[PDB]
Amino acid sequence: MGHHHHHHSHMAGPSNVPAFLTKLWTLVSDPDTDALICWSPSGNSFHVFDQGQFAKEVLPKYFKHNNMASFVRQLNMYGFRKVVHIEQGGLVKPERDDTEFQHPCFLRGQEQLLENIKRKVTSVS
Repeated sequence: MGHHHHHHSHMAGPSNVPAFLTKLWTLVSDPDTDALICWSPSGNSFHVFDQGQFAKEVLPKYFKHNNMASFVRQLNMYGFRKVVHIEQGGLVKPERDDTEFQHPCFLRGQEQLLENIKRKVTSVS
């Protein structure tokens, strides 16, 4: 049953999700890495904790880099918005960043909407 056909221009159907979002969605869902990246109650977004530690172990584990700015940059091309729920300043609030990336085509039980989340056709779609 050939759903995978050659030359997918701007198509979506047989897992046209880029490798980044494929790792990412499962990363948020993963119980080991849940400590440093966990989904919001709705499942439409995800939070990232300890930017330095996450970038140190989690990023070279799922992705092929340790730099966090690279991870965030991909998401800006995917249309995700950064929302920080920790008011970072002279407060007694926890010693971590709350880094929530939100997207309407990113749901916790919708892998087929990750290939509706596109970066560009001039590279991997």
